[PDB]
Amino acid sequence: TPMRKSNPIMKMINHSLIDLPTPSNISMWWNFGSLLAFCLILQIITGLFLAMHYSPDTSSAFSSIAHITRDVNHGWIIRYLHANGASMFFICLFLHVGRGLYYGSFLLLKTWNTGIMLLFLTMATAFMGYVLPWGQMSFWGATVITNLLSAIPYIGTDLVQWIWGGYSIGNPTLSRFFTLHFILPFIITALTMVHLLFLHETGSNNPCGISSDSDKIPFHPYYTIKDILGLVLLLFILTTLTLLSPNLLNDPDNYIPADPLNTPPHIKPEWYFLFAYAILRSVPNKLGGVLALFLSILILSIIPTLHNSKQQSMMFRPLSQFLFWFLITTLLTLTWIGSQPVSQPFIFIGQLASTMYFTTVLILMPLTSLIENNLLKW
Amino acid sequence: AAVAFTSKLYSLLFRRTSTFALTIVVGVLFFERAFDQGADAIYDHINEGKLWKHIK
Amino acid sequence: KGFSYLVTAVTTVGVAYAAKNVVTQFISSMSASADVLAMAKIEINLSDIPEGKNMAFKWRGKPLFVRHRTQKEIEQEAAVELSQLRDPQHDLDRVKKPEWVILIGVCTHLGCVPIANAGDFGGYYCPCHGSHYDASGRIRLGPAPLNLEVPPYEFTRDDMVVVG
Amino acid sequence: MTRFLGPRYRQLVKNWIPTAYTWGAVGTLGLAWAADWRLILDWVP
Amino acid sequence: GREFGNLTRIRHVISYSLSPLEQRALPHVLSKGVPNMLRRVRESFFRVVPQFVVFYLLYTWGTEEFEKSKRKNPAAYENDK
Amino acid sequence: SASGKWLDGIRKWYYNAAGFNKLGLLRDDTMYEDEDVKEAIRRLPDNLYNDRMFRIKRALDLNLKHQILPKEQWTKYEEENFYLEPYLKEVIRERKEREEWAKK
Ligand SMILES: CCCCCCCCCCCCCCCCCC(=O)OC[C@H](COP(=O)([O-])OCC(O)COP(=O)([O-])OC[C@@H](COC(=O)CCCCCCCCCCCCCCCCC)OC(=O)CCCCCCCCCCCCCCCCC)OC(=O)CCCCCCCCCCCCCCCCC
Ligand SMILES: CCCCCCCCCCCCCCCCCC(=O)OC[C@H](COP(=O)([O-])OCC[N+](C)(C)C)OC(=O)CCCCCCCCCCCCCCCCC
Ligand SMILES: CCCCCCCC/C=C/CCCCCCCC(=O)OC[C@H](COP(=O)(O)OCCN)OC(=O)CCCCCCC/C=C/CCCCCCCC
Ligand SMILES: CCCCCCCC/C=C/CCCCCCCC(=O)OC[C@H](COP(=O)(O)OCCN)OC(=O)CCCCCCC/C=C/CCCCCCCC
Ligand code: HEM
Ligand code: HEM
Ligand SMILES: O=C1C(=C2CCC(c3ccc(Cl)cc3)CC2)C(O)=C(O)c2ccccc21
Ligand SMILES: O=C1C(O)=C([C@H]2CC[C@H](c3ccc(Cl)cc3)CC2)C(=O)c2ccccc21
Ligand code: FES
Repeated sequence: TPMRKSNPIMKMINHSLIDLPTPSNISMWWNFGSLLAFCLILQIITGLFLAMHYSPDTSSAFSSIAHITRDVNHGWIIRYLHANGASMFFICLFLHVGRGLYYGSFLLLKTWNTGIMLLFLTMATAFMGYVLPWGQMSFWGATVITNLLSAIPYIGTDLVQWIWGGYSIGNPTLSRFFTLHFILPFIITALTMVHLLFLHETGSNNPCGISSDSDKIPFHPYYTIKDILGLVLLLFILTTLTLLSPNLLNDPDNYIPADPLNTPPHIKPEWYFLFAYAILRSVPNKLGGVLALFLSILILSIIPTLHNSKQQSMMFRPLSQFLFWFLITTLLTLTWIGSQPVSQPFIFIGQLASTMYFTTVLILMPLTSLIENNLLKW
Repeated sequence: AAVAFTSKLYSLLFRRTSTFALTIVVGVLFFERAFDQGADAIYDHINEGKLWKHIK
Repeated sequence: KGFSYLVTAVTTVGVAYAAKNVVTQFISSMSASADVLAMAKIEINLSDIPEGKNMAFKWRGKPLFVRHRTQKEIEQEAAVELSQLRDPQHDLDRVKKPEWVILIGVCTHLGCVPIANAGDFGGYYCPCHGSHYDASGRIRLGPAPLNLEVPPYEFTRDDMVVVG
Repeated sequence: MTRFLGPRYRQLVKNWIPTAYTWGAVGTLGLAWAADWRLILDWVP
Repeated sequence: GREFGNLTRIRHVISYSLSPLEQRALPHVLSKGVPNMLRRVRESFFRVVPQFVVFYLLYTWGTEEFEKSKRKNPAAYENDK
Repeated sequence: SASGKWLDGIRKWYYNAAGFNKLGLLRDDTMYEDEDVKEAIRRLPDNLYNDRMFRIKRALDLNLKHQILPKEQWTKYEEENFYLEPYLKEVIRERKEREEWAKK
């Protein structure tokens, strides 16, 4: 035998990414998982460096970041890279989800469920990093997200006070944010390995939705060079964002330190969250609002159950495709509404967008699938 | 023949796993309180006169 | 069989006791420490607060509003129909002197600080998710479930009030 | 599903009801004992 | 498990290939690739584009309306005094 | 009555919109292989099995090459063969019978 197959560690590597049988015909939409992994690695490295200069204390956090960006050699670009890498991470994440919704890869149940877990974990992590600078937006974001558990009817307020460690947001809460933000990424790493373990038991779905076991090619050299090309492209975009236009996504209100006595007139979270914010804004009831907020993501878990089609992929299903793109526009609409004041036109538009989101996932797609079946005479 | 204590104990309580578990939770509820009280009594008694509870 | 199973039972009971104690003390590590729990009172001098002015003071880590209401506000807050409220309450259930009102400046929805003299009702407006309050601190529009909270106080001088 | 409507399934569920409510008792009392839940524990002599 | 020795059962299929060093990497772009991209755009245009057009109309409308709402109404002062 | 011609009209429209005919594929080729479908595929005679396998490989190759067949070679709506339906119906009957035994 070759050494490639002489040994358990080596043979696992070989079954993973040398002699793995991959479909010949998968497209660019399948590159975004490797880019996700790359992004995780980038974040961990840049974070370990930042960590050695940051101060988890409310009387010096802000100024520690000032110190990083002004006195540490090239510290400014390390900061820039961390912040922009998070944004890239979520871009890839959203595109990665959407692929699977379009091409019917949710029928790999274990992979799909571990994906949902990973989405949740990544969001938690990103939010707990966003409050560390202790600027004016960070503070009130913390406040809202930790008051969320007050909606639990019997035990909520006590949960809030047990997470605060006191009567209010304060120094004891910031160290908790920092410990959790430190530890979560590694749990994410382990669960990613489990995710891929589950994947390699079946292999990759493909655009046509039919079995590809007659035309499998090896992962090396084809997809090795293909993914390397994808990585080169991602690095070009990331560099241009870091050096040529660093302030594109930046928010001025987080360059004012925290003031516990004043909330600013215009409130806006980080962009990858706006849509949830809009959903949360759309229900005139506290408990109902929070419930909707969490269901908006948890609803992905029952898509496999509502599947009626005989065919797996939307490639050959046009009515389906039309609905898919309408759903994507509803999400764009929620993102846009999240940016606007809480005033009447936007209130009404947001409520319609929310009802149409759930409607579409839960009702319209199942019924169009049945119509489609009937048109093909089965 | 001889209805003996451990046999009744097996047949009523321990034969079925759910009931075994229930027996265990019920026993711990009462053991905890009895055991605490005994220990606190002994402790208090070893060093009477030196604890601020009574000096108060 | 009975005897052998009795031994296991007893062992399990002891293990449960030990586990409960360990886990609970670990959990009580994360509750408020013995240097965070101070509770002081606060004294406010009222002759520095003009008519129509809302002042905010820091108290027990959170804002405390003191509002010096004008006559038309005292009049129009009384007109309100209590049947059209989600947390019904009359103004005189909420003040000790009509021209002063004292509140805890925290929004009952998710904790943001209402801005004063804003919204549809002349009271306060919360930017975070859009709840409106009236000059009695009553919730009038938006997702919040309750009225703004009133602390215990008392007047020690016609120009001094103590909140505790 | 629609498959699990029929005689055998009714009989089979009846077979397991008692074990079910016994495990329910176990879980309830354990939760209460673990969280020193006074709402239930104040009634224990 | 899944391994190139026993994936499936096939009979009577013939394949032919050249080596990479025998052939060109970008053989015919403007005579074949461009028209192909054009038809590939044609086949999907009406399944994707109109939804986004509708989004654009909604966005512009809502912006205009919000901005009108902030301008003072003359009848609010002229009507009664 | 006319309603037949009308329904068949919309059905032909939907078939051309789907476009698996552009790749040289039959409808029964495009099913997802659940348990019953795999058992129906097991039951096929050799000629049908081999024809299916080659057709599918050919579609995959075309998809790899972002290309389609010449229009002259597209599958036409009026002369298609539902070769797998009969076997699938039998498989499903058998499973239904077993279920119905299981509830007594
Ligand atoms: C100061 C800052 C400077 C920044 C500089 C940035 C420079 C970036 C350079 C990037 C170069 C990339 C080169 C990649 C080579 C890869 C080769 C390869 O294998 O590709 C395969 C890959 C496709 O993969 P695949 O295997 O075919 O699978 C895909 C599908 O499954 C296939 O499915 P299908 O076949 O069905 O699909 C067919 C059709 C489907 O067609 C449709 O769906 C229909 C579309 C119709 C559109 C009609 C026009 C628009 C709508 C009008 C409608 C009417 C409106 C009416 C309004 C009325 C109002 C009243 O889709 C296509 O053919 C798409 C082709 C074009 C892709 C474009 C990619 C854009 C990338 C943008 C990056 C932006 C970020 C840059 C960084 C910025 C930093 C600040 O891509 C290609 O084949 C195309 C390669 C060439 C792409 C060039 C892109 C250049 C972008 C330049 C942007 C510059 C401006 C930046 C602005 C920034 C603002 C902040
Ligand atoms: C979320 C927080 C709150 C959770 C509270 C939990 C409530 C429920 C607690 C139940 C405890 C007793 C369960 C016994 C189950 C025995 C099953 C079994 O197989 O037994 C036979 C087995 C094997 O026995 P055997 O093999 O000799 O014979 C058994 C054969 N039969 C059944 C026929 C007799 O015995 C064991 O080895 C069981 C060991 C169990 C060890 C449990 C330790 C205690 C852990 C829970 C308590 C601590 C909670 C701390 C909460 C703190 C909150 C702040
Ligand atoms: C002092 C300044 C620095 C000097 C640095 C000098 C080294 C420069 C870099 C050299 C890289 C290595 C090139 C040669 C590798 C040879 C590997 C080899 O012979 O093993 C191949 C063969 C392949 O396996 P099979 O497939 O089973 O083969 C069957 C064939 N039918 O064996 C293997 O499995 C691979 C074994 C790899 C061994 C690698 C050894 C590396 C040694 C590095 C030393 C570096 C020293 C640095 C010193 C710095 C100053 C203190
Ligand atoms: C910094 C700000 C970032 C803002 C947010 C960025 C992410 C959102 C971006 C939205 C726009 C994405 C446009 C992508 C290009 C679309 C091109 C297109 O329409 O091509 C159609 C073409 C048709 O091909 P086939 O049907 O396979 O057949 C061809 C072979 N004969 O390709 C497709 O349809 C492939 C579609 C794959 C999925 C695309 C998903 C895009 C959006 C995903 C993210 C959306 C938000 C999250 C959704 C899920 C939420 C639970
Ligand atoms: C840190 C987050 C994640 C990482 C690092 C990750 C990584 C990967 C990688 C490397 C692949 C290989 C195939 C590919 O790239 O398409 C993959 C496939 C897949 N991922 Fe994840 N993923 C993440 C999150 C998610 C999420 C959020 C979902 C779904 C909600 C998901 C569902 C899937 C599915 C279904 C596949 C296989 C689909 C197919 O092969 O057709 N993953 N993932
Ligand atoms: C999925 C992985 C990660 C994500 C998504 C993430 C996200 C973020 C975000 C969004 C910020 C705030 C950016 C800003 O304020 O401009 C941040 C800050 C920070 N993160 Fe990360 N992070 C990750 C991994 C890590 C790791 C592993 C560490 C290890 C210590 C770390 C340490 C820090 C530190 C110290 C800060 C504060 C410094 C600063 O604000 O510039 N991060 N993180
Ligand atoms: O990119 C991968 C992939 C993997 C390649 C190696 C990556 C990776 C990431 C980080 C390190 Cl340090 C090493 C390898 C992880 C993703 C993997 O397992 C698949 O199964 C797959 C299938 C289709 C298309 C792409 C892929
Ligand atoms: O009012 C808010 C608010 O409502 C949120 C929200 C946004 C959505 C978040 C969210 C929670 C859970 C999930 Cl799964 C996704 C997003 C929770 C915090 C903020 O992020 C925020 C930031 C800064 C100032 C004010 C605010
Ligand atoms: S925090 Fe005030 S409306 Fe939500």
